[PDB]
Amino acid sequence: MQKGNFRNQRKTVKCFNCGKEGHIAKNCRAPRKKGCWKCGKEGHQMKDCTERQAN
Ligand SMILES: [Zn+2]
Ligand SMILES: [Zn+2]
Repeated sequence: MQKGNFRNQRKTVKCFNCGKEGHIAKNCRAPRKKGCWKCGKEGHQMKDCTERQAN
């Protein structure tokens, strides 16, 4: 597998989203905000932003 996950997933590390040691933000089962600050779409992100120049 890719260089990143080795011990299942959970455990160790720390969640920089909630601040709970054991999991990561990417493994945060409790999302929030993460609202496109480009279009304002409080759901999708730039990686999922089909918008380029507003249009
Ligand atoms: Zn979390
Ligand atoms: Zn967007």
